[PDB]
Amino acid sequence: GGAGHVPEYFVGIGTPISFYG
Amino acid sequence: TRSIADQARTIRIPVHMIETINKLNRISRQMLQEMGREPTPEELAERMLMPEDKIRKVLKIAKEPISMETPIGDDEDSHLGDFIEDT
Amino acid sequence: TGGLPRVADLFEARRPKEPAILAE
Amino acid sequence: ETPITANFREGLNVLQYFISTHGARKGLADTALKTANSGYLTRRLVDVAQD
Amino acid sequence: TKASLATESFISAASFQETTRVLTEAAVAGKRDELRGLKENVIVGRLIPAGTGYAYHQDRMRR
Amino acid sequence: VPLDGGRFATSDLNDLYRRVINRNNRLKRLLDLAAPDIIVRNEKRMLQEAVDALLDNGRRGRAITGSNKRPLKSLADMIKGKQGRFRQNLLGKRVDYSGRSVITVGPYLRLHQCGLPKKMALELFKPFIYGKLELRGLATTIKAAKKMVEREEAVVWDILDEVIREHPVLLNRAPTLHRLGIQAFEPVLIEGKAIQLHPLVCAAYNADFDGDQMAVHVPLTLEAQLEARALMMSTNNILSPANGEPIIVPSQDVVLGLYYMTRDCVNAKGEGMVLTGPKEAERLYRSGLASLHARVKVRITEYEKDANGELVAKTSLKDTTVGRAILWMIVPKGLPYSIVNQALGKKAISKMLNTCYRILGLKPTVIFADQIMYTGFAYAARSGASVGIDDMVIPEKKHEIISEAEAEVAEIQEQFQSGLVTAGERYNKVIDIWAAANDRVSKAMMDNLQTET
Amino acid sequence: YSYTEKKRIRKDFGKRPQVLDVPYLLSIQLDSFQKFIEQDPEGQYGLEAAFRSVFPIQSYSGNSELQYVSYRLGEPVFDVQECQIRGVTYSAPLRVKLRLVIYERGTVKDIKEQEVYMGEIPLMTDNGTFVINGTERVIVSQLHRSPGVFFDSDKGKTHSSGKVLYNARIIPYRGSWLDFEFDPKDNLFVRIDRRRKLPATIILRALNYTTEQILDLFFEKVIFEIRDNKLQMELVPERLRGETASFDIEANGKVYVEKGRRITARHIRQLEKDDVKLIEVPVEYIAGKVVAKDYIDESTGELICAANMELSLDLLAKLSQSGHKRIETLFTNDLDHGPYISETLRVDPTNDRLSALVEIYRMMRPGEPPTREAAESLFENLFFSEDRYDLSAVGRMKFNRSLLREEIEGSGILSKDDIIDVMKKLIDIRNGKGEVDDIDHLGNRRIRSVGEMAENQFRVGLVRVERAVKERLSLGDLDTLMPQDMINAKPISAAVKEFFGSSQLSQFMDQNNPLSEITHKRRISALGPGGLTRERAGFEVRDVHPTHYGRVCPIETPEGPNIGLINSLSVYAQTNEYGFLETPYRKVTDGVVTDEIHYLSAIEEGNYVIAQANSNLDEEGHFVEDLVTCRSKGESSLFSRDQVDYMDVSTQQVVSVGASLIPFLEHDDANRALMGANMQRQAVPTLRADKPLVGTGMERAVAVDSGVTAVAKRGGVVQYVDASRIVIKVNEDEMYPGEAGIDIYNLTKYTRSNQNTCINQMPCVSLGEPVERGDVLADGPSTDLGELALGQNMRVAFMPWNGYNFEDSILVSERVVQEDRFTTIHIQELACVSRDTKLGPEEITADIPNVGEAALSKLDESGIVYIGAEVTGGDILVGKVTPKGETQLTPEEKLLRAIFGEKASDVKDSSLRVPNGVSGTVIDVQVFTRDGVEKDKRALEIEEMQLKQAKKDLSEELQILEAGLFSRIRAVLVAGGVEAEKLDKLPRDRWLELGLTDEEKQNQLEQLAEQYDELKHEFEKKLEAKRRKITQGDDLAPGVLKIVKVYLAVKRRIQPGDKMAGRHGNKGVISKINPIEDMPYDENGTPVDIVLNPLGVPSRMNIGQILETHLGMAAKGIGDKINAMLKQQQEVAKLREFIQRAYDLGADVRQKVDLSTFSDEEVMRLAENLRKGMPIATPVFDGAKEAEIKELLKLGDLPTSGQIRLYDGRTGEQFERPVTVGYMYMLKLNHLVDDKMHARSTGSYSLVTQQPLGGAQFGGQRFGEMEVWALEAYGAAYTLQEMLTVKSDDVNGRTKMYKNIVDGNHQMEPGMPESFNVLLKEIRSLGINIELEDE
Ligand SMILES: [Mg+2]
Repeated sequence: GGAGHVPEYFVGIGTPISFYG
Repeated sequence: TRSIADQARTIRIPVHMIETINKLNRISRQMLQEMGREPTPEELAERMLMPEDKIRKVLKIAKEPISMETPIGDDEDSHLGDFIEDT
Repeated sequence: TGGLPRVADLFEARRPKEPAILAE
Repeated sequence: ETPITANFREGLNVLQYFISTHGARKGLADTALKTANSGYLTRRLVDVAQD
Repeated sequence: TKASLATESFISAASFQETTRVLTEAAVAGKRDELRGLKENVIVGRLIPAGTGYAYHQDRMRR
Repeated sequence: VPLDGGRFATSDLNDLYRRVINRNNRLKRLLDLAAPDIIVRNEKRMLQEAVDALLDNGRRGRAITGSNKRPLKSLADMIKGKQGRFRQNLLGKRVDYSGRSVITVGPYLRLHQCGLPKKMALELFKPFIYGKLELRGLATTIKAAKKMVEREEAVVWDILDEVIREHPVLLNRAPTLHRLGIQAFEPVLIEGKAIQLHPLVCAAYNADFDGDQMAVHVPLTLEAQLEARALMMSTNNILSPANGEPIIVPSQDVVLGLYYMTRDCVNAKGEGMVLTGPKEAERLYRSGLASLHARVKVRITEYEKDANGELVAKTSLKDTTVGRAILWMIVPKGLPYSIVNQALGKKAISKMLNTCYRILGLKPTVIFADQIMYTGFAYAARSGASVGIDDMVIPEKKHEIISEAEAEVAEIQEQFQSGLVTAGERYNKVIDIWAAANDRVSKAMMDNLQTET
Repeated sequence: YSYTEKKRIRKDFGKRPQVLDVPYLLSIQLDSFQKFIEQDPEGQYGLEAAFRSVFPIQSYSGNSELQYVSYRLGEPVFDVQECQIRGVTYSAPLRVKLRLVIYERGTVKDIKEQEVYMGEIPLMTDNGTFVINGTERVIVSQLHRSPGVFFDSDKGKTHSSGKVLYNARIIPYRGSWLDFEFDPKDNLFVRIDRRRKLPATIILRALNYTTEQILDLFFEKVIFEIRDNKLQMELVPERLRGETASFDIEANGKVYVEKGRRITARHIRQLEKDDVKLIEVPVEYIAGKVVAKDYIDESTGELICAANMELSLDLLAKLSQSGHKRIETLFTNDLDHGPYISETLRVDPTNDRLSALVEIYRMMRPGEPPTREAAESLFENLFFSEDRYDLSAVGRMKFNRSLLREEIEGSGILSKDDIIDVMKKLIDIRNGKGEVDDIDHLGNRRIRSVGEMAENQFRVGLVRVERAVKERLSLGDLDTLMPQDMINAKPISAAVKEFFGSSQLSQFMDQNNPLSEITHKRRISALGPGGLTRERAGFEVRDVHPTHYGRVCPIETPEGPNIGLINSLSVYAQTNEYGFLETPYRKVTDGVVTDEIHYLSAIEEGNYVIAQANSNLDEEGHFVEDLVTCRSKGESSLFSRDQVDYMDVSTQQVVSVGASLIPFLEHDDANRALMGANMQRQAVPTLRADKPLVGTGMERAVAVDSGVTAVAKRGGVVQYVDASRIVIKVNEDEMYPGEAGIDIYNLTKYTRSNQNTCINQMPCVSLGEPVERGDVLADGPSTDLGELALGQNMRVAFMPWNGYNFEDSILVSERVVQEDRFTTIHIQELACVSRDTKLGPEEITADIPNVGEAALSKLDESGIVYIGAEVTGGDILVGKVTPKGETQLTPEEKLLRAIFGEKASDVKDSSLRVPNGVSGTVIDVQVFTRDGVEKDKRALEIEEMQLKQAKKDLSEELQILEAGLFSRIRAVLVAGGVEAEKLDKLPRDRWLELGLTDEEKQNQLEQLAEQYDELKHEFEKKLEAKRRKITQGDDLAPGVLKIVKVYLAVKRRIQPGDKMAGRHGNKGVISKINPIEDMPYDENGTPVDIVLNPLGVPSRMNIGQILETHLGMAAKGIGDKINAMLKQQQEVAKLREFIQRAYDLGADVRQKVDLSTFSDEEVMRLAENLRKGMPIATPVFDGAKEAEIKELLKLGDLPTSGQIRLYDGRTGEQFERPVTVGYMYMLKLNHLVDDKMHARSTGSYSLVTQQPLGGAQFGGQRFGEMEVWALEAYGAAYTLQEMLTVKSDDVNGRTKMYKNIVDGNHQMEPGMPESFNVLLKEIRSLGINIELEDE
């Protein structure tokens, strides 16, 4: 999601990418 | 054998000292299983010909100097020489 | 296919694996 | 071929958690090693232009 | 990583990239080093020619 | 040098130089003994090998150590590498007058200071403590001063107060990336063993409170103290160097507090009434008569530097809420009320401080940020915000979307089973319809939750 | 219904019934080391296996032979406790019977046999641990590439062609590898190891195979003959599958195929009805084929054509005129049956067997002359010698299985058939048939353990000694030397000690929590010997493979440089017979889930389809759904009701022990769940183990199976309950007929652990209580009544509180630090060492210079602090002085000493004093003294005290034993009567005189007398042994006179800076210790313990902490209702009804117990232990749903939202916006702020380079290059200069700056740093002249 400390593996393609806490 | 006794030591020791050390090692091998655990710190001295307190002297010496760059336990590459302070 | 090293390869002036050509 | 149909408000079953574990491992490894690679890049960047 | 080697004062080049060949090259060239810039001043342990020291250094480089 | 237990410690250099000397002397002896050419050639090759192993071990057979399986550290091995005397000593070095500890919050601090434990500051400032004690005559000599601090007599704490007042300290976190990874603060003596770091600087440090430890250093010389106060000071560094955006932006709790403060519901206590100003708003709220958020009109005095640089002031009746009126008391003189009439998202809570710095300067912007953090923490506490199991929405449409999706998957399984749609095309189509269903469920739950009220 | 669970029962939610009980947790360690050290009368692994592998050892054909008979492990020299006290290795001597046999130039063979001692081998404790040097150590199991065959692709990257090469790899357990690999030209290449490449066929020639037999082996053949003219073909009707016709057919007057029209699948079946066995071919079709066998002329013997040759009409005319009827040709088809080996032969530079052997030898040992004997010997030794190569049982099994064989066991050496079949398989892969393997498939990943690695290291020792033994057997005489002469203990003991003492897999027990012990003993690692490194890999192996299911925990691995390499073992995982990983499954026979369990390896599980753990079956095990979620082939999807082969046993078998303890794990993200499971091992044991208010049900197994607790050997009644020991009287049913006695458990008291924490056992039973077998008799640290209590459950409110909980920081009330419930006890072991300096021996006497007598008031007459005396930093624990002389003092000091007449003592102070910043009480002092060299006085006092204490201990043992035995004698004498009372009158010593008439129990009286006197003399030899151990001069290092060990007991409370964490990955550091008055409270006035940050919940995405909070709130409400019932004491009835109502539910459970059949006295104790709160069990996936949580909240008086109103303790006004309060189980990790806090102004300095690191850690946090850049970005130059010149490296500058600082003048005369000077000297040591130029 947000507040980048671990990445978000799960998303629709094209989103920048989280970078989630 | 003479060259190994002479120049194979960081601390050169007289050759007869090295031969006496080897004789002590032979005695310890001889009486290893004989006395059960390892023979008592006195009887192997009487096995020898010396005044028999020479055993602890010769055992105190023959400590080979440990490398200063030996990595300290559980970590690389923190080295032993880095922990020797200055007195 | 690479997120962050997309900058390192660029900075190192490393050419692409299969480069294009430009007339003189 | 079968997206997760659960949320953390509900209770996930074995398959969904086992499949999410893949992405969790991938991303955590990316962080752990990319940080060192980024420090390496910072060092190269300071050395080229610091004077 | 290649333009970093194209630095006159070799001490920085040896602080960074592989020290052996750097020293050998600069030594066969008889390369002399007036230690301009920062990193080599950091090596030798005197004032930085950038910050406050610049003034001081501007007094010396002109001298 | 001798080590404990009678054993000795030495660099392997000694072994290499030993081999060089031994083989050179043996070569001299073989020369004096008129040895055949095979033996003397073998000895020349061996001496070359030994010298090369001494200079740089690695381009040859990599001579083994004595009773140790690892290779021996040569001279080039001493120089080069990430652990040679270049990377590990000359560029970076261990430093005296330094310490480190776990860090805590300390919200009561103003921006230009940090909480410092007593024992750490005592062990750190030892020489200045001795000097001040013997200067004030409280100690006969330096030995007596060391005895006094080792006894930890009650008089030396005031001397530490004296030596700490105008003496800044430097704080640093382990992953130092930009220059704001190190910042200067003013010491504040604290009971305990943890360092108290101002929260607004955490964003500059990337420092969580999840066990992260930080280190402190003491500027000794006068030049170092002045460089710390004028350059590395926390107040002097607010704008990032990479971009003009501020680095002191409120992070999480204060942003929440200000968001809950400045906001309007459709109805609350005393909606639509009128008040003389923000002080009346505080009197109303703190007495429980009026709610924090309520659509109100209040007379407010805003200020504008105008027409020559001379400050003018105008009052008016503004449409706002009670929270924004109360918050207006903190806003420095020059800013317009329009900045506090919105909902105050984080993105805008940053632009507020940005405009404050661009208009009024650094001196006010610092105290503005301090008061912002104070009121944000205070009202985020007062709000009683929380999170429960029922705070999460679950649309009932969710299962209907799931059901339509799985009916579609059984349809496509019908069609693919009877060899009509190809394999890859059918797989891509399943992927597309599942992504569409995910978007549908997301939009359904978002419309259910966003304007649920 | 055990007599424990009557004290406390844990509410277990959910439906899924447990089909299989949890296995012994420490299975792998104990089982593996039991298999290593064992007498197995065959080649199965163990000492016998390696012995048979290396033996018999024979001389260099002198046929003086040395064969192995049998071995034995003597009794250990020191037991575990005394090996720990003294510091020696807990090992057993190895006595092996060898036989030296000789023959002479008849049968004249003469044999001589003797047993020889070859070193001592370590021994594993009952808990799966070893004692190498006075320290418990654990050897982590290893995971490596399984031996056998493995087919890989290496597609993509290679050659930028889009054409992928196919390679195979034979990986032996020991010996040289064997790689086969194609190239873009489809030429098969071979390589013994990563050495030079060579054509493949060159090996087949080495196996005595000419071109003829190679072509015969690899290629199907077609017959070609010119039958009186006009060349024809015997091709089979199937050889046309997918071919292009180039000719016309005229068979049987019909025309099947024609030029231009190729052959489809139609002509295939067309050639059946016509029964075509012959078809003519023109001269343009054979002109592009091959010829298998050689063909010479029938008159002159001239080579018309050789083997593997092309074809042309010009050669057809040559063969036909010479009388050549039959011709052999080779199947082809670039498409399906590729002509790879033909081209490979065309790239072969050799011709015959030895020509290939020459090239092979010159490849292996290049640059030197090859030889026939040398080449033959090297080739036979590479893969066909029993000595230098072994494809052992695991590798042989995988080799045969991956090659579609039948026999799963075979010789460990390679055969010609093996290599030929591997090449056939690889060519089949290149032909589009069969699929390649992957390194990460667990069938190709093999688990080692302590036993197998010990076997390999012992094998290394054996092969090491074997060379020298053969060397002595070269020049040996006939009868003077015997086994012991050749064999020596140094090689074997050296190998085993090199494995145990120094290895990546031999670690210290991660001993600061029992769960840590259990999950460390159950641990894997691909690192270390024979393993990849963090620098070598990489991601493919780190990632979780689909075959990780049920065998390795997918969510328990350390986060750092080595991720995915240190996976933990699953709950139900086992060591396969061949050392693989197998998981349990339930056989779905037809449509029924039988209680029968089957253990499946990763490969076995592969082709089957396995059902799901969570699956709805009812009344029989029949699937209630027509289709259920399953997983068949590396993927998962929905399957019909009756296509399933197996089902998951339990819902937990995927996770390990650490993950299984996380409640509501279905509600936590894998990353934060991983971090919670990782930190749960870092939990330091609390002083008061409370319990998990929210649990799972696995804590009991972890607490029991761990050696921390004390489990009753045999059930009965407790005779004696002391804090020191527990004596249980055994029931007669469990007791053997002889030596009746009782079970005495000596509880381990306060002693040092590995993480400097404390370990102490406490009795959990009362005096005279019924105990069961397999029941907990004492609680170790962090265990409550047999349940694992890693931390404490406490009240938590999720609300931001004045920023004091900013990021993850924790805000704790003063009530917690007052209740001392999170206090910890640390045991620090300090040592003082009197050595033999060159100037003389060091003394321990209390005589000390430069100190006040009041400061030494705590030292005894000999110089050691009294036991129990509290000490602070600087207090002298052990007085010690070092001989010194020639102070060589300067004039001013001489004048001072002359004026004041003060003797300057020659001795330097080195006495062991308490470190800075720590304080505690001394609990134990012990002393180790060299042989007979004279005692300290306190040394005699300690030895005599140990003597009398040991005699008292042994006396108590013997007295309880005699009491039990004479009670049984009295009982047996009552059998047959005489006499009831008057027997009691005679002295008990005069009881064995008494005999009875004819009896079967007279023999029993004899047994009791025998055991009696056996113990009577065994105690005596035990007392003599213990007295000898106390009285002997302890053994110490060279040149050290004596050692004194003091044990301080520091008691640390929680304070600002300590790290804490829940069980879900919720980090946190304490921010402030707040008074109880300032804490938020609810309407009832009960304050809250902890104030968490709600913001830490959504970002980190661990909602399981909120469910744990709500459910703990609910359980505490139940417990509060129960305590209210206790105070307003009603009766057994109301309390029992309330407990039963709580225990059923609204929702269904698999607990379903009981109707409160337990007695009134039993139910009251249950309610008494439940008044603290109701411990709940949340299964990992069978856990409580939200409906059940709200329903349980309804039983207490607590809202559905779990949210109540809170009031600020400062202003008293209410908090708007209802908050989330509850009871969360949290742990205090051992990152203590009085362990991380360090400070230094001026300390010691390193000698090689003048840098401050010395010793406790000192020196600043090394000012790295990044911090130098941070200073350079600022305009701060003098800061950096004084940083790296005055404060750090200038030996002159530091002191010349200290003097100016104390003088009140802040300046600096910097000079040059010492590291730069050392570097100048190091450069000038080379042939490099570095100088310093102009002024
Ligand atoms: Mg952090």
